[PDB]
Amino acid sequence: QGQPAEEIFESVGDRELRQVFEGQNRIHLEIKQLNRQLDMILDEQRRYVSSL
Amino acid sequence: GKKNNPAIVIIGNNGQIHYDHQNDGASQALASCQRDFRNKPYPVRAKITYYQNTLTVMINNGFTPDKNDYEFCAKVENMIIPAQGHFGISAATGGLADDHDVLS
Repeated sequence: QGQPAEEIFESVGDRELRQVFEGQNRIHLEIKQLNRQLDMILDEQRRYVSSL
Repeated sequence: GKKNNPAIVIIGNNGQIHYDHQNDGASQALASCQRDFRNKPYPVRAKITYYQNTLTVMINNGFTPDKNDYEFCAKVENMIIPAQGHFGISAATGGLADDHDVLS
């Protein structure tokens, strides 16, 4: 299989901002949930306005 | 090789299931949540909740200093365990190196 040594090496400052970048990914899924939650709200009342 | 890891794997064994680590125990995996838990600014906190025979896992990410910011990722129901048993913690380090440090 073999294992390269590039995987081991890191700079701490970059790894910290990598965690920050990983922290931004939470907001993405939060936005994605918010969009789909807004999308389903718009569609159901569109049926509800027409049904009314 | 399935990019599941880092992940938290719930496996309940009666003593007859061999844990194969080559698939990282995905075959005998009762439940799992694919979440990174290494290299966090704050220590990672987890909530393990066996209650009414369901085993609920709630995790604090360690990206916040809040202790109670627990988030559900996976669980099982109708879980069977020896009601008399020993709680234990264990960690392994392979060729690649981690420091597994448990604060509380």
